[PDB]
Amino acid sequence: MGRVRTKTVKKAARVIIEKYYTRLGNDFHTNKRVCEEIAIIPSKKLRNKIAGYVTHLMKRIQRGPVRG
Amino acid sequence: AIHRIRITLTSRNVKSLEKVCADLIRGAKEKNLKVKGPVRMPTKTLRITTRKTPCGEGSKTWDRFQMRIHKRLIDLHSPSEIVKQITSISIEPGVEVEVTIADA
Amino acid sequence: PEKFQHILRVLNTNIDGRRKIAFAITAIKGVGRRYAHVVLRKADIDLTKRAGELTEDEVERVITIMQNPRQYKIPDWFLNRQKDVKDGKYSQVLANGLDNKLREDLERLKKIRAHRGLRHFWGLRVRGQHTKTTGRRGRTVGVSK
Amino acid sequence: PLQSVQVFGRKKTATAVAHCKRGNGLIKVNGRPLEMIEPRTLQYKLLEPVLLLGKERFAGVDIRVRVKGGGHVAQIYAIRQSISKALVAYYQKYVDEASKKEIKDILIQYDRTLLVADPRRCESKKFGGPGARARYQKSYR
Amino acid sequence: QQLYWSHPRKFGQGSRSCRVCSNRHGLIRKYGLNMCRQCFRQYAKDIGFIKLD
Amino acid sequence: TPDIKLFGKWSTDDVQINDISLQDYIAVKEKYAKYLPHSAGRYAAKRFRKAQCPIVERLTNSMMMHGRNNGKKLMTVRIVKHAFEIIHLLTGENPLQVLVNAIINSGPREDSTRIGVRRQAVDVSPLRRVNQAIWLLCTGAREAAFRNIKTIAECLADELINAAKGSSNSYAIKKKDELERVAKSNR
Amino acid sequence: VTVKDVNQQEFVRALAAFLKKSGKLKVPEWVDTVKLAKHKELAPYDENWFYTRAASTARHLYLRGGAGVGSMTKIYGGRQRNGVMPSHFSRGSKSVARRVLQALEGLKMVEKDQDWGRKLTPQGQRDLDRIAGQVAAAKKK
Amino acid sequence: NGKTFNQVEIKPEMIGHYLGEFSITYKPVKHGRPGIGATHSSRFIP
RNA sequence: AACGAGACUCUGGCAUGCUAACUAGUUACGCGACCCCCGAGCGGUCGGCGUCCCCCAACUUCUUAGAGGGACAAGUGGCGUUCAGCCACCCGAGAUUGAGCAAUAACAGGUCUGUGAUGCCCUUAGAUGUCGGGGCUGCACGCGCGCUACACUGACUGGCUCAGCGUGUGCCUACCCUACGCCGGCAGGCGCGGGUAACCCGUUGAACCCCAUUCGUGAUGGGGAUCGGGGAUUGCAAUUAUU
Repeated sequence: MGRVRTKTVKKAARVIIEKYYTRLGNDFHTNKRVCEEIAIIPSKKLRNKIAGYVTHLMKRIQRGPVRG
Repeated sequence: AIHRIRITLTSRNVKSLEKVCADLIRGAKEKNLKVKGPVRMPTKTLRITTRKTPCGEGSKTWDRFQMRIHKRLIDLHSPSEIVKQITSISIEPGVEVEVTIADA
Repeated sequence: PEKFQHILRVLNTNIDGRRKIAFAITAIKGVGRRYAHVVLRKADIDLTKRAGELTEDEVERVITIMQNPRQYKIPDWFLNRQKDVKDGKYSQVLANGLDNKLREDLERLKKIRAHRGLRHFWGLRVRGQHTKTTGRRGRTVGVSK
Repeated sequence: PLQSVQVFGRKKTATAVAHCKRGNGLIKVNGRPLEMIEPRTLQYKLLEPVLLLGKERFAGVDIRVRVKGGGHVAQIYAIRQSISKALVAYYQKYVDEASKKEIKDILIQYDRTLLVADPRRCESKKFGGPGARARYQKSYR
Repeated sequence: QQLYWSHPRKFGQGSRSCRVCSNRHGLIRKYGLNMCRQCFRQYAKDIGFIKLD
Repeated sequence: TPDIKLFGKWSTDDVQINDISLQDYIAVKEKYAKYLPHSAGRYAAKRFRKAQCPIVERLTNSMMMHGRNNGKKLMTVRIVKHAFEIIHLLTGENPLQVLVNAIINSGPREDSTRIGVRRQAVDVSPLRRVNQAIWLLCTGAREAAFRNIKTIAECLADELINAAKGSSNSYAIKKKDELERVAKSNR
Repeated sequence: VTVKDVNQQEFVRALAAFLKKSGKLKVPEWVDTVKLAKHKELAPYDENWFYTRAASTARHLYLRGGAGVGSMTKIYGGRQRNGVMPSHFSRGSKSVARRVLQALEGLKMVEKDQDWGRKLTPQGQRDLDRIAGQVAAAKKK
Repeated sequence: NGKTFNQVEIKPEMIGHYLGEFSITYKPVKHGRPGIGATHSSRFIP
């Protein structure tokens, strides 16, 4: 199968959260709309993967520190 | 007097034909020529399949080449003197344009 | 039933009186499935009965129709000898007459020594076939000296 | 009012469209009674919805079905889906939504593919063999 | 000079040859191309054919 | 009313499964009652999905086999249909009871795995017991019809009736009693 | 009752008996010797085959009019076995189709129509719907 | 014949045949013993 | 930090939401026409059947094809140095669709018979640069890729009813795809129309399969190699048999 996320996804998600933490939340369908206006992303299929890992990171940041 | 008069367009590339065709509709609508909207005909595909090797040695691989052709129709209700005006602007890209004086 | 005779002799050949009549008479050479049906259709015989159920005058009606097709209006395009080379006639050839008609054809080709006659004499394939890989009937030969 | 609906069903390349309207209980496929579609080994497959729901639910409407494409068996499955999908769409528009739920639940508890399509289509052939996965023979000495 | 200096060439591999290089083997008659198969793979991009699948 | 479906002609409610290891793998009654042994269902897509297929359709799939018969499922539904009509005349019993008891008698319960002419005895699972039973009695019906005036509909009825009583005239019982004899020598 | 309301195989046998009882349909002299199509191995089993061919042909012209001799040879086409080589599709005899269409025009059941081809008359339409009622009544519905 | 002329006396039984049917383009085969490579076992090592 | 991987491009499955069609359809009626009475009931307003025919009717569900939408391991429960991830399940058209393109470094791999790509060597008027005939097919024998079968889960003779991808008047080079009518058992022949193509062949009446009949365990009505005689079509020419 394999669902592991490549460094192009994981680095873009971290840089979005460092700059726009106050805009983001737990709803994937709202995060998917925010990430489309704060960044230039070449593909719809890449935009969905970035908003997915951003949604995973927000639910971690609500519990404690993330080292990056 | 007026006629019912027909224009047809053809190309390989789609998105240049879109901008050519949209400009023909605008120039007709602003002059009230009662234009009938773009009819999309079925797409046509040409195909050629060849061995890759120049000499007949090796494992038996093939190349699959194709070309696609796109076609449209628009109909106007107007004099023969003014299709000659509107069928002369924005036509700069590699698109065929052909017109016939009665087909409706 | 009538316990009637169930093997019968027709043209110097034996017929089993036990098959359907249209498939019993194809034991004669020169009479295939296609020709046997048309002969019984002109002879006014019911195809449903077994060959041992024909009467003595019914077999004589079939035999006299097989030997003279053109007088009972069987077409010319049906026949197995067309414009016979030596006398120009149209007919059907049967039984031991078919053996001799082929025997005369192979000797006629050999006497003038045409290519057909030489291939028939040397025992090789007569029509257009290749001979490198098919029709093998000898023995395997070893490479040793 | 005038009171009618048009809906479709599919399998492989076959498509069937059913029109139904306020009426007395007629059902036809290509102008023929559905008791007389040719592969009668499968006659219980196109009877399934009316045998399962009962004829009292069909008594208010006349249904006419048209079908083309695919082969003999794929068309029975297209006809079957068009009829059961038409009745629930007619009930949704013109009667109470509480009665739509009875129809949809009884159909799906017997068989999916009375109401949802089957997505399977052919694989394309590839060079070096007779089909999609098979390959020609290999030899060495 | 001879009066019989040619033989009929109205069909078969004697009639036709490549438009680029005059060769007679493996040429393409499809859509009016009349190129050799090795000359076609060389000019396919300029003629306007592409591969996608 | 629609809670009882007679498979054309034959009732399912009176059927019984008498081996408790197989009740989960022989699909009969309730949601598994249908009018015909033919569906387009996607049973191949996951490992145990196979166990939800009605047992009369599994018999119908395994019958369209031997090279010249691949894909011919409409012919294979009428073989099963005419076999069940002959079973009812010979026995006086429900044809679904004869099929269920033939499956319960024919599946082997010990077998020997291969390790180097050398073998070791092992247990057989209930899914492999029902898979083995169908293949053995389809093979028994197929081998008997190959040069006789007997139709395959008559041979499939004879094979199921002999298996439902364990007579050892059937192919399936001789092969089961061979596999368990060989494995008993490899303990 | 219309031709679309009855099972088609005994409709062909009922219509074949009506033609053969009338005494008006003419037949060719060679009806007992022809092979009926290029791909057959033997002549037909029934002496009455020409009346059955005419009855089926009238039923085809009712459902899809405007046919001609070429399109009738595609309706009666079938597979040819080529001995040791693979099999292919093959068309029917042209002379049989042309003489069957000319025999139905002599009964006033058929016309050559505008544009090109042939169709049933109102008299032909009447005689087919009259036999469809006889086929339905024979089942005591 | 492709290199020589073969003479024919035209008998009346030859009527309707081609002239080329009586003058043959090859010699009938008669075999010499098989050589190296003719069978899989025939292999040579120095 | 760079290339390969992945992303990327084409393709399959979903939209009764958008744009809008006499080279695509449906529904309906001003209606008009043929057939049947089987139908509450008449031979009817009203019923049934239609690739029977107009619309200066309404429209886009079915066909075409442009723009956007949709899926993320996103939701819930377990397991994980509680990270990275992995397993089951709900909801859903859908929780692995299938191809294309592809790195650094190699091989005495194949191709001079693809080329007006090419070095060196050979030949060059009794030519290694055009016509006539023959061969590439020759047959004791060994090997490779395949087609048809050994039958009754079949073969034969009738009847009924369903596809999708494509190609089409050759620009030197001289040929295309075919409806309809007539003659012939058949292959085939004559006449006369349409198509440079969503327009004509064409609603592309495909085969297995489906329904009824005959045969009866017999190298048999399974199998169709080998070989005799006759008739058409291509072509300048068919014998070593074009089809």
